[PDB]
Amino acid sequence: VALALRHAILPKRYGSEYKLHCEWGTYGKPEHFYTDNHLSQIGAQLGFVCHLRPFKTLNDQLFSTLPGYTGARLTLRELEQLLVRYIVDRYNQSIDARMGDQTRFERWEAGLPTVPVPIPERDLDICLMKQSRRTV
Amino acid sequence: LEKNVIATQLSEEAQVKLEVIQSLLEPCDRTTYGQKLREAAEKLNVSLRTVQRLVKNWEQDGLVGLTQTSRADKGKHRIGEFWENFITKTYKEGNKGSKRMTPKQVALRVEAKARELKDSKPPNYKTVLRVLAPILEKQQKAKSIRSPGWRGTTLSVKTREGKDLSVDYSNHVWQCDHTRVDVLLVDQHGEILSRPWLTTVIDTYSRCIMGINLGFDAPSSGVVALALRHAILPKRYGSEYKLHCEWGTYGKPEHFYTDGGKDFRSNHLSQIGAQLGFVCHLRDRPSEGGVVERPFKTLNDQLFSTLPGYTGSNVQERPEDAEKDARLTLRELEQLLVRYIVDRYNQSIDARMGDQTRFERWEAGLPTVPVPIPERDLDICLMKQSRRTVQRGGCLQFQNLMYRGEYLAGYAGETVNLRFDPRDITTILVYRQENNQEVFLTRAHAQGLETEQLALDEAEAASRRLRTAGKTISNQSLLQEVVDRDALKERQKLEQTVLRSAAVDES
DNA sequence: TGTACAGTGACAAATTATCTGTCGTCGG
DNA sequence: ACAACGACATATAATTAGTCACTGTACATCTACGATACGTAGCGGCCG
DNA sequence: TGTACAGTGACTAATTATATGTCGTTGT
Ligand SMILES: [Mg+2]
Repeated sequence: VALALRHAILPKRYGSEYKLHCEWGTYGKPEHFYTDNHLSQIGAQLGFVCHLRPFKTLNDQLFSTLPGYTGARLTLRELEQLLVRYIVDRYNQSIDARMGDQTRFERWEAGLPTVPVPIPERDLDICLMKQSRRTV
Repeated sequence: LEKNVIATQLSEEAQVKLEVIQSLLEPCDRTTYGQKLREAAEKLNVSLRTVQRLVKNWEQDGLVGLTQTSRADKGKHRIGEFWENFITKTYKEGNKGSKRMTPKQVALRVEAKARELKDSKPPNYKTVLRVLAPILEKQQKAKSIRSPGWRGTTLSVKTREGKDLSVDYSNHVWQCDHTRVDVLLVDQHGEILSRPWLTTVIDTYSRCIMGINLGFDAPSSGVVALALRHAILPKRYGSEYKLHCEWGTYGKPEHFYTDGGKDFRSNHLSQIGAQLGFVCHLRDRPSEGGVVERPFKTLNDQLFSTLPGYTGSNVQERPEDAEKDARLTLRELEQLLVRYIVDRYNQSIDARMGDQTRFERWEAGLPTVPVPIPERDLDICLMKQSRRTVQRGGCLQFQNLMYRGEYLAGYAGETVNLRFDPRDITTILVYRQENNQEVFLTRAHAQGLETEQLALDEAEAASRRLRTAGKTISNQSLLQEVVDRDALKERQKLEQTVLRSAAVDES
């Protein structure tokens, strides 16, 4: 969960290999974060409140169409590339009935009271995985 | 540079402060936020000003601002600088050279100076240990430092010349040095001899063991010449070795890399190297040549520590039964050690790689299959006498022995290059310089000894005895001073007899 | 980039004595 | 009138120096010395 | 019952940077 949060917060900066057309332009600290002491520390470290639906479309629009779909081979990295391409150029470019004019991304942008300032990368190190002992 | 800090093991008090801060993350209104502070002053038993300080420490540091920071004096000593420098330098001077002064002894030097200065509070011994503690840990750390290793197929061997040899393929750089084995051996009667010497020749590219010599004999340019021919030539072992794979390893190095022992930095190895066309190179430190040295720890660990008569890696680890529990002769130890090298060691995984055996990597790593050299052409191993001169009557005199040759009377007064075998000096190959090249001349023979064989150390021991006996110099006279000492024992002769019995089994 | 084998932390799987439910049996 | 920051004073555990009882490990014949090489000097025999 | 010194946990006293009140001052 902390790794998913780190990604969300930081700028994305994806490689040419994903062959994306659109930019994944979000970044930023929320006011609240809802989840399934560690996450509450992270909330207190970063300054937001921890509390304790794309899946239908990922199945229909991506995963049920892929090699090896569990009712051919596919590596984890390839699946990531497929998932990112789907997210950046299709799913976030879609318009819901409740938005009408604006896409999922555009309404996101459109609704901000202000452009947040990116959190320097180091302040998110608390999210990363850790090995506790190594010898130099 | 970047400067980040992260808190860990937060909870023990701090979880109470964390729950207070979680209750205070938003300035909701000037009316309500003050009430939230005055409520948090029930969970922490402290005033509004303590909670306002906690919120400021949190906003300026993040999670470490909840944790109590360590005092500014932590790691400083209250005794004053004079005593802190006196204690540090006293220790250091007292562990200079061979001196090994203990902290207790430093404390005695502290009480001695304090008495001279009329001080009343010379630091206590417990504080001397504390003041010297940091400079002891450093010493222990500086001994313990690990080094990584060559990783993948690329390897550059450093020489004493500061040049690095790029090791590109099998037989590009062989390496050699010697060591004692850690087992006491016995003669064929079951009496103690001595711990053999083991020599190994390794190829750097494959780390396969390309040849050995095992014996009671001393490191010598002779033992190196024998290790070289065993490495170079195609190898044959009988069924009494019970081998289940073949040591199919042979051919000639382009370079040979060694420690600075007098076996290697020698005219004899220079002449072998010039005739075989390989270049002699010097190891810059023991720690550069681990490809030679490390075969030796593996053998202690995989082979020799599991054999009777084992002596340990040093005198403080010597099994007290080693001198009573010896059982193997040199012929048994070779029959075990050769098997170990052919069936186990050359068949194990090359550790840098993880997916090849040492032999598989050698065989696949040849740039081409080399042609086996004729066993006669290994006469390049013969030692050279550079500048002896032919006497009138077609004669050469050499280590007291006098030699006669089939065309040699044609060249009285001339200078000749003599090639000889230290195992058999009865015969001399004579070469001469013509057109600034060596040309072969003749097989000179020790006159009256054509039916007889003398090794150089026998002619030498006979000459020493003959000099001190006051008798005359002649071919027989030297043979007479051999045949008594032969017929009539001394450990070196007893060792030589068991070593000979192994060489007989090689024929 | 010295080096490579044996001993040692870190993690996962199969087995068993031990802790929990549920019911039946006996005593107050 | 409410909230935040500094001046000044006051109480406090962290750090260091010191003391004390229990324990680990050396004292118990032992590495200067052996085995190679080169580099230089010498002894009498042979010749002029 | 080998034998006696240096290093080590366990506890205590002196010193100090630090946490807590209390009030004065300023911004909102
Ligand atoms: Mg050596």
